Amino acid sequence: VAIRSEGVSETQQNLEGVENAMEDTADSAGDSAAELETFSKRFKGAMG
Amino acid sequence: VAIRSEGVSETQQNLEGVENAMEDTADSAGDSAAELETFSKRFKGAMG
Repeated sequence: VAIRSEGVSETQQNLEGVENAMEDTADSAGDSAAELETFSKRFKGAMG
Repeated sequence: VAIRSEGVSETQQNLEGVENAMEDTADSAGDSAAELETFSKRFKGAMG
C-alpha cells in the first residue's frame, strides 16, 4: 500500500519547479542587461 | 484493480524531480546569452 506517498512526494518536486522557474525568470530578465553596457561603451563612436 | 496498484507511482514522483533537475540547467543555459553579449562588450567598445 502506498496511497499517501504517491500524492505528497510529487509536491516536493513542484516546490523545486517553482524555484527553478523563478531562477529562469531571473536569468532571462538578465537578457535585458546582456547588450546594455555593450551598446553604451560603443556609443562614444557616435559622438566621435 | 487494487493489487500492487500504487507501487509503480513513485517512478512518476521521482521523474518529475529530473525535470526540475533540468530547469536548473535551462535557467543557466539561458544566462549564456549574457556571457556572449558581455564578451562582445570588449570588441564593440574597442570599435568605440
